[PDB]
Amino acid sequence: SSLKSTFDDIKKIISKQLSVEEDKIQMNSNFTKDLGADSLDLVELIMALEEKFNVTISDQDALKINTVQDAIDYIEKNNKQ
Amino acid sequence: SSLKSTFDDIKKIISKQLSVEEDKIQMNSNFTKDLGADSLDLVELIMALEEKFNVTISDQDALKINTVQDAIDYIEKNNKQ
Ligand SMILES: *OP(=O)(O)OCC(C)(C)[C@@H](O)C(=O)NCCC(=O)NCCS
Ligand SMILES: *OP(=O)(O)OCC(C)(C)[C@@H](O)C(=O)NCCC(=O)NCCS
Repeated sequence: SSLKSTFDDIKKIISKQLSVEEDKIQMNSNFTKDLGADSLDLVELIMALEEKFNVTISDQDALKINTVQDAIDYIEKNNKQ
Repeated sequence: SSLKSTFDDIKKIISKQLSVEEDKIQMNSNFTKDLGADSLDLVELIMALEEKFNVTISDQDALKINTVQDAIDYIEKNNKQ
């Protein structure tokens, strides 16, 4: 998919799973440091992304997802084998 | 402690637990993204820091330790109650 639609939905998801304001979400926003996600929020987020984009984010790959950009970069790469 | 001695030892530890070159470690180095630490390397690192500086890094606080600077900033803050 073109990034625009992809970023639109991720933003909508992140704002739904963490209950922060949609417009306070930016490419460089850190999930744990800037958005205040805890252990359980992360699990819920990674799974929300896994269902919307129908991907699988292995625990190895989740270690490298710190920012929204990381989320987008991964989704775009590991959706097409 | 003054940061210099603290940074000296952390560098020595990170280089020991991850087997990367000491000089390739910088303040902004990401543990999982730049240094290639896996799940088990992280556990071993957090515990190595916990024994050298005799602190306790709760799982809540470990979520916010992405870079070497984060490691240093935390150690310096949460060592003096
Ligand atoms: O909050 P907590 O320490 O109980 O749990 C944190 C972890 C990283 C174990 C969970 O959030 C978890 O396993 N989530 C699924 C995979 C990740 O989110 N991994 C991110 C590692 S920073
Ligand atoms: O590599 P893995 O998914 O099996 O485990 C990753 C976690 C984050 C569960 C461990 O590295 C772990 O719990 N380590 C102790 C606390 C942390 O390192 N937390 C960092 C969260 S990114």
